[PDB]
Amino acid sequence: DIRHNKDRKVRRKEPKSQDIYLRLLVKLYRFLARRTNSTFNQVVLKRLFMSRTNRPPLSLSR
Amino acid sequence: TVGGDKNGGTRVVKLRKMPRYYPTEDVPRKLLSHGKKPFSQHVRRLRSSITPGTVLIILTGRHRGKRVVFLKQLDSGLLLVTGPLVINRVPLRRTHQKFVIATSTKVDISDVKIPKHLTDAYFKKKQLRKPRHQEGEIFDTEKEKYEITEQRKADQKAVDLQILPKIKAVPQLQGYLRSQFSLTNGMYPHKLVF
Amino acid sequence: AALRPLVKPKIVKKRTKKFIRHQSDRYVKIKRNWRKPRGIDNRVRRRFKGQILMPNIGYGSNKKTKHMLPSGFRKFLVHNVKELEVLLMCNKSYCAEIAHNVSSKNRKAIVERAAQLAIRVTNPNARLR
Amino acid sequence: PETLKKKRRNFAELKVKRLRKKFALKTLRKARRKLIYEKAKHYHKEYRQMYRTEIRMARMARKAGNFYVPAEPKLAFVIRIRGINGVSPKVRKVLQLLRLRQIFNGTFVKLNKASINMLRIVEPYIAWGYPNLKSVNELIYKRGYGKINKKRIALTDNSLIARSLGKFGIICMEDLIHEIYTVGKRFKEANNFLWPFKLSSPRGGMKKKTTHFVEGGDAGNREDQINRLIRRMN
Amino acid sequence: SAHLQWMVVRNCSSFLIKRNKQTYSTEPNNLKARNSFRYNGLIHRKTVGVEPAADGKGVVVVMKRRSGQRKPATSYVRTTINKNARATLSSIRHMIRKNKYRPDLRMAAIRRASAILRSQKP
RNA sequence: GAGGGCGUGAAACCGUUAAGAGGUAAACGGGUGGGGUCCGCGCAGUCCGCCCGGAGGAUUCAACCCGGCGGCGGGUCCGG
RNA sequence: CGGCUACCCACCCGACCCGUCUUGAAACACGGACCAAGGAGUCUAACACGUGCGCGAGUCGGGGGCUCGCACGAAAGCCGC
Ligand SMILES: [Mg+2]
Ligand SMILES: [Mg+2]
Ligand SMILES: [Mg+2]
Ligand SMILES: [Mg+2]
Ligand SMILES: [Mg+2]
Ligand SMILES: [Mg+2]
Ligand SMILES: [Mg+2]
Ligand SMILES: [Mg+2]
Ligand SMILES: [Mg+2]
Ligand SMILES: [Mg+2]
Ligand SMILES: [Mg+2]
Ligand SMILES: [Mg+2]
Ligand SMILES: [Mg+2]
Ligand SMILES: [Mg+2]
Ligand SMILES: [Mg+2]
Repeated sequence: DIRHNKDRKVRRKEPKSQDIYLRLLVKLYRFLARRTNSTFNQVVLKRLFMSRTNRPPLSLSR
Repeated sequence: TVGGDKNGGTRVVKLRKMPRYYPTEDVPRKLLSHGKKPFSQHVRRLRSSITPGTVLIILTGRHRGKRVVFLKQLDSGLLLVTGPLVINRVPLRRTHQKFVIATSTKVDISDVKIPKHLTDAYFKKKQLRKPRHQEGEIFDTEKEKYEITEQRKADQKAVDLQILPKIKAVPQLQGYLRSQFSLTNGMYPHKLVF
Repeated sequence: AALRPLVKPKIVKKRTKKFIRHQSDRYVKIKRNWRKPRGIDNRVRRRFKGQILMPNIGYGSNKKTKHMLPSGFRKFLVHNVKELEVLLMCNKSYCAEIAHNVSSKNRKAIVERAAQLAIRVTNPNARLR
Repeated sequence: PETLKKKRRNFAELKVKRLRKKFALKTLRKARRKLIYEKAKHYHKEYRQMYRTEIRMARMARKAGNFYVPAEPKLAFVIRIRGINGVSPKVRKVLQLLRLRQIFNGTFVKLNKASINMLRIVEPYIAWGYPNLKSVNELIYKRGYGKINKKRIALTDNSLIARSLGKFGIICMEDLIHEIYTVGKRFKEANNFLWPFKLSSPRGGMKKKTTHFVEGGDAGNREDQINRLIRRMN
Repeated sequence: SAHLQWMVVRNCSSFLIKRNKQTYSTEPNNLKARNSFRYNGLIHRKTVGVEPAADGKGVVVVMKRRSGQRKPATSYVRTTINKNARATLSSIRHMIRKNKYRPDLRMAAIRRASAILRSQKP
């Protein structure tokens, strides 16, 4: 048949942080990206699950 | 609904009032299936070997292999048969289609003139009891078994006096119906011709 | 005249036997509790025919009838009268079970409160004289 | 209030707004019903003509003492015969490309110079033949499964076909059967939309599964005899 | 701030009992037993609750006043209804249907009132 | 049933009593049957709650109005 | 009357004794007579990666000092030239 080594998507679907405000932001932006059908909402929801490394601090001059 | 009163004019009455008690976590509703009929609306099937005037063998009944004559098919799907009480002591009995063996013998019964008052509702088993708790007597009903007369004997005497002139015309039918079917050691049903 | 629960389906069990630890019959030091055999040439690990069965996720009972008693209720453990009134809304599917360390003086009060609230109790009329 | 009495008429107006929409949808659905009926009738006439012309040409050729050879069938049904384990990679890759992963499943293939050699490479593991119209009909009706997405949805309503494949003109299942049996410009999409037909085991029993059909087995070319096996596999 | 308080109360909070596979919230002002956001009676600005009367007959209804918040002394108004099995059942329904006042959990309040009246009947 | 290394008192082992069985060592998994202890029911006699039409009795309220308190909703954001 | 089971018995089928070294273990390869208790990847320093938190071109008082003697205070609070 087919091997099952790559069938599970390794991406994360839930923020590992326990911050209550971040949890509420995720609960809001998930509903937005699910209803409004906005790719911007989708990407801003995906960027909230990211860790401290995947969210680099953007400077002011940049 | 508005009805008159004694004092204060007339007050409106609301039929089908609101219920007073609500059971918690009630069961939801079904999915509204189709094609499902009650038993009273089912179509009744009959085998070609079971024709009016055919001999049947009562295998699973309380008579355990008696030969009876079939009269007609009722409305609920059960066969109304009867054996001559002089030949075999079986009254007008209800039987099942799949529970009888039909013999290839035939009897001219077209002029049966069956009454119209007897139907599936005429053959029922009614049980009643006086007390609600337990007592020594058996419900005051099964102690003296049912012995209804003047109606179970009237129709029987009306039908057998017409069936017997048709059975006694056959040279050896009153003895054949008197006899009881049985499986001996030498024959098997898969080779026997009924 | 037991308390009638809500609608209940015919609970079917995939396996009615309890899984037995390998070689737990020969030695009495080996408890009946199941332990995963991790031998390099053991028969149970490679599942030879005629050997004992290993418990896996396949034997999982139905989620609609899981944790359901044969009477049709799901048990919930209680200790006093305060933790009994919480089962007031779920009396048709959930039932009460008094703890074992509850005294006979405070047990009859729980039984009377459950009878008033029409709550099924798995162990009624217990420790009476 | 008077605003509530006017909202009472606005409710009937919204009801008419929904009613006109559903009435237009019902009329369009009836029109599509008539369309698929007419298309099925035309396809039946085309099948009649194409089946009669094959005998017409042979009869008109045999009168002059001259033989007539028909065209090679452009569609072939392939079924997997051998198991999974114990296969070379050269043939396992072709079995994966032919959408034949598990045992006892079959798919339609457009016969070309490349497909013929692809089937010859994996000949010991497949049984291929030229399907009949009734065999195609049975395989599309009984074992018909399409994938509107990465899931295998059963083919029950024509809307399932019209939503995923209606952009080419294959709105109905009769259109699908016609596009399969009369391979043309839009055959690849119609074939890829269909899930590999999971077939059951045969009834009469397969004789010498490991041997070629010519030697007396079953794994091989069964040009006209594959329908007698499809009747028992389905 | 209902969700902010629920994100703290949903766990690590008192009154919660989950010894078995089911969990119970068990608040002094709560209709059902489920530990849920739509049924919690301590975090919302409007809350309805029913309770058996302390005298031995009737049903007391507690409503969140919402006039003065953060003042638990007068934050709850308590009324007593001692009528037949239907008059109380209709008054409690009106108390939630006429006013907006958290239109949901109306059926929950009605079921709890009927269940406690069933126990008050004997 | 705490009797001078005596709180509680498990397993290996042994004695007695009861039950069952016995030529392929015993033991073990799958599926039944038989016996026994025990559990729940009282076994041709036990289902619950809602609405309506009838059969008899007792009560205040509900329709509506009035007195009146407590809470809900927004308009003027009115004096703040 | 109903009852799966941690009770006993019988028949039918399948069923070699567990653990590790090994390509190969039931082996005429090793350890185990049985039972109860104890028994084996810990801690410190350093490094690398990933994750959570706070601040952010800044970050860190772990080193000392201050307030009042304190069971909890061998804590916690603060330093601001
Ligand atoms: Mg794997
Ligand atoms: Mg990987
Ligand atoms: Mg090995
Ligand atoms: Mg066969
Ligand atoms: Mg003692
Ligand atoms: Mg001692
Ligand atoms: Mg003995
Ligand atoms: Mg070990
Ligand atoms: Mg070595
Ligand atoms: Mg060697
Ligand atoms: Mg070994
Ligand atoms: Mg050895
Ligand atoms: Mg040696
Ligand atoms: Mg040794
Ligand atoms: Mg130990």
